[PDB]
This record gives sequence, C-alpha cells and structure tokens, in this order.
Amino acid sequence: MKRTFQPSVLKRNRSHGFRARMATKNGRQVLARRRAKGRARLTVSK
Amino acid sequence: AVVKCKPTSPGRRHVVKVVNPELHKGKPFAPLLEKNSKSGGRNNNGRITTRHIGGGHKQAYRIVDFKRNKDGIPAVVERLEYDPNRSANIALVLYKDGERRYILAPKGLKAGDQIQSGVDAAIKPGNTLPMRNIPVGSTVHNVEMKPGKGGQLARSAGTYVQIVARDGAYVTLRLRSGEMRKVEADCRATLGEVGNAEHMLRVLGKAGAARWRGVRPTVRGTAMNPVDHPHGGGEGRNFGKHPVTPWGVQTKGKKTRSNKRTDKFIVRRRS
RNA sequence: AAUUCCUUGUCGGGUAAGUUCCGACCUGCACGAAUGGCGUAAUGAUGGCCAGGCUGUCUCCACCCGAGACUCAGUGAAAUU
RNA sequence: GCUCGCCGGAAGACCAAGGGUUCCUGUCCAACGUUAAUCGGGGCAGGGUGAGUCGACCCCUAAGGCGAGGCCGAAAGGCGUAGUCGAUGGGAAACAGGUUAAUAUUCCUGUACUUGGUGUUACUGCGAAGGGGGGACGGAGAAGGCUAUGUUGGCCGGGCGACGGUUGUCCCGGUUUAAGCGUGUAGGCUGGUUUUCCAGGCAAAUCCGGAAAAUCAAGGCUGAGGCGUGAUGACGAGGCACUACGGUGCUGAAGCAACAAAUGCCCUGCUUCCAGGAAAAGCCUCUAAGCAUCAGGUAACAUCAAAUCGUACCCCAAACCGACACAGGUGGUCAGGUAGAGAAUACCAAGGCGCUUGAGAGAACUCGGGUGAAGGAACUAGGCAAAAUGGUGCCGUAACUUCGGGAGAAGGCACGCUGAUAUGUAGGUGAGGUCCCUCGCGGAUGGAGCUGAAAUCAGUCGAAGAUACCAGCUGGCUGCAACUGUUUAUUAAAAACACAGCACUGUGCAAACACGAAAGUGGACGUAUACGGUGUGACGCCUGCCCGGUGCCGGAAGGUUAAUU
RNA sequence: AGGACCGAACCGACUAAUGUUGAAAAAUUAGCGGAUGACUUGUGGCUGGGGGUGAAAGGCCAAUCAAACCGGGAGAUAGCU
Repeated sequence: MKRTFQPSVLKRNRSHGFRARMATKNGRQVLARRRAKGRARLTVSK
Repeated sequence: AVVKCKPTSPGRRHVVKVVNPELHKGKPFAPLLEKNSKSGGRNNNGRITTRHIGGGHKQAYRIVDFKRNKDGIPAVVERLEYDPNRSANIALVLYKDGERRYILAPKGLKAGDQIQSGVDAAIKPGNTLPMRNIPVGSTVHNVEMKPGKGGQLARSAGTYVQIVARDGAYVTLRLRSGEMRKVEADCRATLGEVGNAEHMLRVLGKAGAARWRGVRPTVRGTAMNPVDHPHGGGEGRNFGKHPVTPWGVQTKGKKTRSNKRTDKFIVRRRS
C-alpha cells in the first residue's frame, strides 16, 4: 500500500528551503524564533 | 448536408452530423497562427469563477480581420477553411498587392469570387461600406458599435441584422433577439449574412461528444445537502421552496439589467 | 402496485401440499400526467419465481495424502491480578 | 566436490528516483542475526570511483514564479509592463578488442570525428536588439521493401561407446567481426531556368509574396538496407609448457550458402476521418545606420585549446516508502528453444536460487486437498459452497424488434498414428543459362535448389485421439433504470449521481454572473444558431381543470409614509 | 467505421473461506468487471480552514474532518464524579 511520504529532493528544497523562508516576512520570523531557541539545524537545506 | 449514422451500436443510434465537402482539407496558413492555452474557468486568483469548463481538444488561434479597413484594393478569395474557435467558417483572401488575410465566410461566397471594401465599393455580398451609404431595408452582418473599433454584432453561424430607418447621424437596426438598437450612422457593415445555417441541425448523440468540446457535467442542486445548496436535501424528494440559484437569486423571471449608463439607445428591448 | 391498514382480499394457472411468483377482477385506508403518466427492442458482478443437466448441500457419514496440535534439544511473549 | 529439487515476459540482466560506503581484502565473535556460528549488509584497520565525444553546468523556451518605473490599498501588502528565472521538451562530436581482488565508450592497443583562438596564403562586399525561410508537431487503418534473430545443409576439429546394436542417412562442439570513409538502391515529395514590372512584409532590400512574357521537360531534395574498404588485423573450439592447482605466457583449424522472420527500421512517409492537432534558439538567407587602400567574409595549410562537478555499490529489493533482515507498494530499457493464434499455459537454455530453528511420533480436533455404494436439493432465509459446461471446421437455429439485432440462440456430426494419390501436392522463394540496356544495386525470359498447408481413399492400436496444462452451464415468466460510464480510501456499487434529448427564464457587450475593501482577472481574444442559472431525463403515443393564497412581471388615480425645511 | 465483441500486460473490487495479541493498523488464496477510451501512467506547476475541491457520499484536504494541524488568550467555565 502506498504511504504518505514520497521523498523528492527538488520539491523539499522548494517548499522548506533557506531561500524560500527568506522570501517572505512571515518566513523570516520562523528563522528568528529558531535562532533564539539555539537550534543547531536552521532549515532542511542540508 | 445532414447525414444520420446507422445504428451499429449504442451511442451511434441518434448521431446526426453535418458534412461540407467544400472545406479545404489541409494545414492552415502558418503566418496567421497563434497559441491558445486552456484556463479551466479559473482566474488569476486560482479560484473557479465559471463552472462546467475543463478538458477538450487542443486548438490553435486564427487571426481574423474584423476591422476590414483595407479600402480601394480588390481581392479574390482562395479557399474556405474550418475554424475550431467559432461556429462559422472562414475564407482566405488574397489582395492585389500580395497580402493575405482571413474573413468570415458569407452565405453565397465561394472560390474565385471578388470582394472589395470602401465607400466606392458596390452593393454586393461580402462588401463592407459605412452604414451611411447602405440603402435602408437591406440585410447586413458584422456591424460595429463604434466607428473604427471592429464588428461585434451578428457574428454567429446564421445571424443577420436588418436596417429599419435612418433620420440623422444615427440609424435604427433590428437585432436577432428582437431588440431595436440605435447606433451612429458612420459604422461599417458587410452585406449578406454568415452562411452556416445547418449548424443548428446537429445532435451530439452521446455523453462523450460533449466532453470533446470541453464541457464538464452539471449537478442539479436538489440532490445536494443543505450546507451546499439552498435547494438542500430531505427524506426523499421534497423541494418545498421557490426556485433559486446558488447565492440566493430567484432566477425565474427576475430581471438583472442595472446598467443605466446608456439607457438611451434601447427602444424595444424584446418581447 | 418499490404505494393496500383490514389481508394469507376473491377466482384461475403451476405443486401430492404454494403467506412468495404469473394472469384477471376494482371496495384506489392513502395512483395520476415534465419534483412527469403509460408502453418499449437491446444492455446489467441489480430484486423476485419456475425447469433440464450436475453434484457429499443433505438422508449419514467412511477412508486416504499434506501443514499444525503431541514428545526431545535451543531461544523465549501477552491481556489479567 | 558429486547428486536431487525450484524460477526462467523472472525469483535473469542494465538504469532513473531515493539511500549514502552497504563495494574489495585482512582480522575478531561480547552485543546485533527470532537457534548454533569458524559465517554476515555486524565490530576494527587498510584499499578502491581516471572523460574535448556519456550526464550535469552551458545556449533556448512551456505551464507557472519573481518583478525597476507604474496602478491600487488604514499599516503589513495586492496586481502587473520592460525584463529576468523556470524541464518533464529543442540544440556540435567514438567505435571494436584487451586488462584490476575491487573502475572504464573514462586506463592501454588499433582506427576515427566535432566546435573555437592565432598565424600564413589566395580570392573577396562586410555589417542587426530588424524582415523572410526553416526548426514545427493529431487519431485510426492498410500494405510493400529490410534488419535484429532463429532453423537446416555444407565446411573444420574431436569421438567409436559400463547392457543387445552403432564406420553411417551416425554422435558432440564451433562456424564471430564495430564506428568511420566511398558508392546513392527499394521508395516518398515537388515542373525547372532566364528577363521585365509592382498600393504588401512599421525604414530599406538582389531575399519572401504578387503580375506579365520567353524557353525546356530533366532539375533538385529526402532516403532503410546491401556491397567495397576498415581487416596480411582482432577474436577463435581445442592443444602444449609454467601451474602456491587461486591462475598465467606461447601456439591456434574452419570462419560459407539457403530458408523463415518481428510490436524494431524506411515512416515527422502514404490513405482516410472530425474532436482540426506547443513555443523559442542554434542553422540558412536579405539589407539599414556605419566602415571601405582599413576592418570583415569564403577556401586551403600550420599550430594551440576544450575548464569545472558526477562516475564505487543496491535499485520489484535484506540497502528506497511501510517502527522489523515485514507474504504489501514503486517509472523506463533488453526479449533464446519445443508445442501454441499469442508477451496465455506446460517443460527447458544463458543466468540465479532452496526463502536463518532442527530431530522424532503418525490420537481427538482445526486448516488446504483426492475418491465414494443406493438416492439426487429431501439441505437452507436463499442451490451459499461444490460439482458441471469449455477448442476448431461443417450443418442447423424460435418469440419479439428501433431491422443493426436477438445469436456462439437451442441442437447434431467429424478429430490419433502409418501408407498412397504426389519417392513432398496447391502455394511461396529463387541460382545458373539466355536476352536486353540511359552498361547499373537494371528489365525480360528461364527454371535447378530450398521451404511447405489442406483434402480424399485404404490400413491399424486403446476403455477413452479438442487425451495433460489451458478452455462459455443452458432455457421460460416478471419489477426497476434506456444504454458505455461515476460514488461512501477502511462493513452499503444500487432502483442512488452523470448522460444525449426536451422546456422555462436571465443576458446587446465595459453582457448577465463569479473571485476581490480596490486596481484588476475569469466568462472570451467569444457576440443571441452565443453564454449563465433551474427542473426533467434515449426513443414512441401524450401531457387535462384551478390565479383565492405565496413569489415573479406590468400599471397607475387615491390613501399612508424617512432624512431635510 | 465503433464511449463495438472474446481475452493477457495495465487499471478496478461483486461472492466465499482463512486471518482478527495477523505475514499485513484493511491483506492472502480460488472465482469476478473494464481493457482505443467520459481510458491509464511518469515529472513539474496552481487553488488554504466558515475556506478549497466535489459525475454529490457530508465524500476528500499527510493512518485525524457536520469545520485540519501547531503555538498563544489559559490555571476558559464545571450548581457534576
């Protein structure tokens, strides 16, 4: 049976990539929150 | 000619088709072609604004000369062609200088005929002249609402317009719907009428034929739930309310014209 | 009657015996003409009924071929209390 | 190591997506592996991915995204022009053989090809963010000509039999070779050359389009395969020396013909139909502003350059998505033999596997199967389940019907093997010879060889000849929906939803209507034979009476009535 | 010629048995329907929560739908256990 997760690198970067987050005001706030918490991995870029 | 297929299988019992052997069987004129992508009834917001649109066969757009301002140069028609973008047919016309264009095909026009446009032009079908020089009581088609804007009336398969009378800088016309409209006596018109009257005698015969044209199925509305349509549901088939559209309008005689900007060129709207 | 409460209405057909099925009758509790009425060849993994063929479905169960169940060695769960 | 069993349109082979050292060698057995373990996709250490031609990057664009000025909006922000991004599509160039424990069209041997920079020489009208050509396109169907590939004969090497026969019409194996260059065939499309003139292609034009004459019909373009060369080469069954029996050097015969034949190629072709079938650049041409003894353009020769990143391994699965070494899911390419209509089915080749707990016993009962005396639905809510029918040819076939159907209706007869007609028939293929010729990959005649259905007659074996796998049960009456289709992923597939057809009603274009505080967009590059909404639901015969109530469409005297004054 | 006929690949899910701390949080085995079209499939793109999409079941929107998920108002309120 087919399951929900079907990986694709190109689609992953276009949806949650670093450049996608920086392109919108609300996306920039996501980075600020994660930086304050001290996350080691900011996004899914690598 | 109209031909009915034999009943060799269901879905072909009731099929009636219109066949015209005079139409050209070949590729069209490449220089006058353009692409045309489907929309699906969705606007730039991505939402559906018109329902029952989707699918169909791929089509290419043909540039047609509605303005018809090439005056004083005789032209000869070459061949007739099938246009998928409209119900009427089109004709390829070659001018004396050497330029080619597309025009709507009148009723009595065939290969080898001669047409011309302008005030000096003669009173023959396929000729375009200002309505000021057109004798009253004649039949015309492809009429312009404003001078130099291009024709916008009587462009269907077998429609036409008749000039009733003229008094000043205006003329009175009777439209196919029965309305009597007043327009400036400087617009252009073409003698005759669009020849495809057999277009309305065809019958699709099966559901698949409609899908070929890009029409999606329609859901009545009394078969939905209350949260979807005002006609709602019920235990069985109740329908105990006045007929109404989605969004709640009577749609059983209520009028919707509320322009009021012109409200001056209309005399005998209809009926 | 996909509609009939009284009801297994009454008569005829099919069965040794038919509250179902088919054909008539009209007392239509409470059918009816585009929220359509009455017919209709073909089509349907659609509802009801009757025949031929065929059989372990049954009268009534018997034997046989394989995988578990049982014994020995290794590993080693669960609900509940 | 020798036997046995299983898959073989895969349970074989090569990739994309995804994963990220699981790849090769040495060494170890605590934990991990549903048991043991010397073994492992486990622990530890070392080693392994070689490109001008393959892919990415790069040039060009589709849906769509972003968007200088600009338009709009309390703020945030929305839409969009010039532009700039975005493959799942278009765009130059390499093949065969050998080699490592682990990589190769990337290394080595042999033989090729493409695009640029500079120099020399010869001859010269060069120039674009502009014009034209080209690139460039659908479904179905029907043939003809070919190849991959297979079978048989010939040729070459080897063999004479564990038990009767086997020197022959006997047995086993092999019989392979590319890109490139030259030749331009089967076949497809189109009439050429010269001169003069012109309201068109935003200006120009020798180019494209149009008009009028003259003169000839051979002009051009596209094009599978075959043949020659590449090749005195490479490969090659088996022998013979090394050979830690893990494996290496050397040597090496024959290497042809006929027949059958694709879903692949000629074919982006041809015929036909209605629903009428992308864009841009590279490429080929034409000139403007300019520059002209310069600079540039065409051809030959020489020389230099072609960077950077990916390349191991699995990839229908133990390495990817399912918490697992999980009877699940996952796109493309390759397609042998016998029987067969077949990519179905049965048995096999190349190749790969026996699925990570075993050994005994032969109770009840449960699960998956085989056979059955006499009766044959008496079972049960119900013939649920099971049993049964099953192929090809010929004969034959009802009510009803929209004349197409119903229909494979129902039912009946014949099927193996051997010989003859005919030492292999009808048919297909086709050498030599002969003849012709625009002498070429040509035409006519000619028939050797090869391959090969079906039918009739006679004989013969068994209980049974469509013998296995494979492979329709049939008929009569009736309700509902016309029909093919669609639906509650995971208890409902239907009489429910769609449907062609029919009717009412709205809408004259800046259309009605819909998404949006707005700009704007869809409807539509459409125009009443058009578009939106509502009910009914093929087709045939038909669709009666009622306008008091509610809604909608008109009318207008009189009564009543807001802000304002 | 055909939303034509028989039947594999491919796409579906009408009947029965097994399984129900399953091999599997919806499968396996034997039969079954469509199979040139209103057909099926790979890659990328667009529509966002009182909103989307819907050949219309209150179906589907990441194993969750008569109003998704995450954080916040928040120690909401609870004459009831």
